[PDB]
Amino acid sequence: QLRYSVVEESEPGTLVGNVAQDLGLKGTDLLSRRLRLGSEENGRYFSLSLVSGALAVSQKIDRESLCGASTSCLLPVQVVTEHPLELTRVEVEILDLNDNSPSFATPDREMRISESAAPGARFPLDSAQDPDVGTNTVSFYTLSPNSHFSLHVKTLKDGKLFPELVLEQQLDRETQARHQLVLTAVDGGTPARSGTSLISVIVLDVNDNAPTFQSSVLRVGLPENTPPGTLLLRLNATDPDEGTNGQLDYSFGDHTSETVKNLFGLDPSSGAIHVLGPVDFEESNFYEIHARARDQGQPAMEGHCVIQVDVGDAN
Ligand SMILES: *[C@@H]1O[C@H](CO[C@@H]2O[C@@H](C)[C@@H](O)[C@@H](O)[C@@H]2O)[C@@H](O)[C@H](O)[C@H]1NC(C)=O
Ligand SMILES: *[C@H]1O[C@H](CO)[C@@H](O)[C@H](O)[C@@H]1O
Ligand SMILES: *[C@H]1O[C@H](CO)[C@@H](O)[C@H](O)[C@@H]1O
Ligand SMILES: [Ca+2]
Ligand SMILES: [Ca+2]
Ligand SMILES: [Ca+2]
Ligand SMILES: [Ca+2]
Ligand SMILES: [Ca+2]
Ligand SMILES: [Ca+2]
Repeated sequence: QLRYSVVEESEPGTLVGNVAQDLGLKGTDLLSRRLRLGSEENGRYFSLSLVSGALAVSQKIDRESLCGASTSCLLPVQVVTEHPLELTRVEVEILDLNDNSPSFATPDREMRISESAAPGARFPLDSAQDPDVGTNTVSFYTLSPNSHFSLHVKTLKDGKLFPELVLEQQLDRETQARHQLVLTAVDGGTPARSGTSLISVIVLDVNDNAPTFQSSVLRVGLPENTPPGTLLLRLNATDPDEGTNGQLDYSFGDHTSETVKNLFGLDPSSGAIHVLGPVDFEESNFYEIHARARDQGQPAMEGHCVIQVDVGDAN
């Protein structure tokens, strides 16, 4: 019947539509025919003047309150005019305004990702919300430039955007334990409104590193008269991993001969190797020990060292 429109959040007293003019009532006709609104509920947001005959906004209207996420917001009101008693249907469309900014559940987020995460891995992200309708809702996401992660936004059945991180490079806790990203949600308004979420990616430690000796090959020389308990040398292996993954225990190689095992002995903790038995040039001029540092992780890693022992002559 009658169709008018008014912009959301417009200040009260804002003209909506000249009902009297569109109905043919002039001056006295407004009082004589008693120009009214349907009920008390009708005049909650609107007001119809007996003087001007103009329908205007009574209370500040929020489209997010009335229609929520509906595409079209139609507010029906009845205009009653007597002599003859006739009712008129008036449909006032509340035009959406871009007054809402994209919002996140939390301003800062922490994400814990395993160091062994293979590239191509996808991690979902908390989407942003924007109660506006049409293009005035969330339009796109942007991820701050970084070296390991990428942004992938997928369109859903609801028409809602679903953002997710994509791993581009192998993470390494031993270089940087933390990454910081800025996820920005932007709507499609002019000017565009936006909201941010700060993501802190914590790289969880994985036993991906094996112990390493200070020297891959070591060569020492000891006199033939060296008594038992004499300090040959102390091993120095290091592990960059965290916790039990970074602690190690020294031991001989699996293929180590019993002669060496009886001659030398190593402390699995300090890595100090001491000579237990007697040494002579007659027996053997050269001994080659295979040192091994085993990781206290899971799975266990291990590093290998080679010690070269040269024995002096008798008499
Ligand atoms: C024990 O070794 C530490 C690490 O040295 C470094 O790591 C080893 C595995 C090799 O890659 C080597 O080239 C590096 O320099 C030393 O920082 C530390 O001083 C050493 N402790 C000693 C000598 O008492
Ligand atoms: C989100 O984006 C809008 C438009 O790009 C900016 O105006 C705002 O400051 C925030 O960075
Ligand atoms: C994105 O930027 C906003 C300011 O616009 C911060 O409040 C937020 O914590 C995030 O860093
Ligand atoms: Ca609003
Ligand atoms: Ca709105
Ligand atoms: Ca908006
Ligand atoms: Ca690593
Ligand atoms: Ca590691
Ligand atoms: Ca390790």
